[PDB]
Amino acid sequence: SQSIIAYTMSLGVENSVAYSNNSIAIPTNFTISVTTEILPV
Amino acid sequence: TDLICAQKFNGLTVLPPLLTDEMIAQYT
Repeated sequence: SQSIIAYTMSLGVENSVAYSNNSIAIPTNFTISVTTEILPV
Repeated sequence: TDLICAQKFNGLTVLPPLLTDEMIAQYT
């Protein structure tokens, strides 16, 4: 029961970041990410 | 700065862009 559907391209998840004069966000944790980049020579 | 339709009258197809003016302005 599957077929081809048409839709408007989504622009991504909409997230409104809070903003205040005295408010600040600092990361409490981190991570080490390894990616892959392919450049033809 | 129609001329777009005028080019399509001679057999030259103009493909519309994937990202519209509203979509590009949202990224900005």
